[PDB]
Parts: sequence; C-alpha cells; structure tokens
Amino acid sequence: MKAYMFPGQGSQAKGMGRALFDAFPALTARADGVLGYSIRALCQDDPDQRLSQTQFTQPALYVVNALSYLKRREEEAPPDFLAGHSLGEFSALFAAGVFDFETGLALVKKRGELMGDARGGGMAAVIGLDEERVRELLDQNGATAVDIANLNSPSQVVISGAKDEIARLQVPFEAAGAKKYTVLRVSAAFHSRFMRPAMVEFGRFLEGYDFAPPKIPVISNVTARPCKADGIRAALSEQIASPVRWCESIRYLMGRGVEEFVECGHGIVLTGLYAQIRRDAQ
Repeated sequence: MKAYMFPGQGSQAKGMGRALFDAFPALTARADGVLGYSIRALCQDDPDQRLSQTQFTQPALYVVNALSYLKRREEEAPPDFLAGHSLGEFSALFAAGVFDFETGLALVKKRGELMGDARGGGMAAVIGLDEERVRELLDQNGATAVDIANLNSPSQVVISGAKDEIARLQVPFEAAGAKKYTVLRVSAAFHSRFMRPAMVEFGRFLEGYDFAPPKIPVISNVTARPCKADGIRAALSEQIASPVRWCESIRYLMGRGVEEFVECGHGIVLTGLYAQIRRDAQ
C-alpha cells in the first residue's frame, strides 16, 4: 500500500511549487483572492523576505502541498493513507475531502496569523538522542519549562519552551551524545504549553467550520491513529499545543502494510525521517 506525507514548517524554500502555479491557474487565482497577495510571487521570488515567517509559510505550504496532491491524483494511482506534519495535517484533510481547497486555506491563514502573533519561547532540533534520553536530560538539568514538540524519528526530537532553557540545554545535550543541537530560527515555542492561548482562540474560530468524513484515511498528529469525523475539529486546536507524534504515525502505517511512502509537496524533509524510521523498525 501507499501513503502520501505532507510537509510543514521548516520545509519551505524560495522556488517551491514553480511549475504547479501554471498547471492550476484557477486555484492559484482563488488562493490569491483568499490571501490578498500573489502566492506565486511569495513562493518563487519571496520579495518581502517573508517566506520564513509562519503567517506566510503556512499558506505557502498549504497551496504547494494541495497542488502537488492534485497533480499526483491526475498522474498516479490513489494513495491508501494520508499523513501531514503539523501544518501538513491540513493538506492531508484537504486530500481526504474533509473540506475543500478554499476552506482549508482560510483555516491555515488563521492558524498562521495566530501562531505568528504568539510571543514567548523557542525551539531546538536534536539529532542522536531518543525520546527517553531527551526527557531524562530535561529532568536532570531542571528545565521545567520545556516540552517535547515533535517526535520525528527514533533519533530526531524537537524540544520547545523557555528561550533561556533552550539555550542552556545545548551543553548537556551535546555532552550526552547529541550529534547536532540546533536552535531553530522561529518566533515562538510552537507545540508547547506556550501555545495554549493561541489554541483557545483557534478552537473558537474552528467552531464555525464543519469537517466531512475523510474519504481516504488521515493519521492524526495527536493520536498517531486514523482521524474520526466527530473528533477532527477538537483535535485541530489540541494539536497546536501538543506533541507531533510523527514517528509513531509512520510506524502505525508500516504496521498496516504500507510499503511506499511518498512525500507530496516541496522538498525531502519527511523522506529523510521515513528513512530513519524504516531502518529502526526493520
């Protein structure tokens, strides 16, 4: 079986989606209408240097992921399962028919605005340590304001919380054997308790939207299991202040018999994670 994997924040780059805008000119124009600016120009030229600011990154990723999906739908056999990383979950739900293209765009426009307005905290990506070793290090070094934001592969974990704690933890994490400890160039501590105010506001916004049953199964970042229609709205606000359970989601798909994992969107970030998950699981 086959799964499509939709990338999120950090995977964007100038030049993303270039051939897709001319292949889907109506949807491109309709995105411009929702957003109030040219999505082609943002992705191709990045003239205001804002492709790395999440209020803009999120719509960019959603559009490129959506058009990438529509191209695969025209050209290849359908996927058996869908999963997306954080922002990518909205791409997955669009692919599953939970909402249409413009509705998803409106959701991610708001998501990006709320997350972009958040103040407080930072994040670090860690390579070479497993979840339990990361938790042990947080406890042993008294970092009480740091959460696990992403569980990406058995050796790749992203932590999120108080800026000072994120800074001072580099030394003990490297001493423990972290191959790399990278403070992310991000505006706030995403997927942590620092997002609780944004979660509440996003939940209130989501009250005004309905979510149709998925036509292709979508694996939730919150549960690492298939979404159910009645729980989608609530999980979408929960997700922003909860860990992204990506490694477990891919392992669940492997256990269902998925052997082909295809990234749908720009770049190879999720492809790299898949390679690390596969090696460990086999």
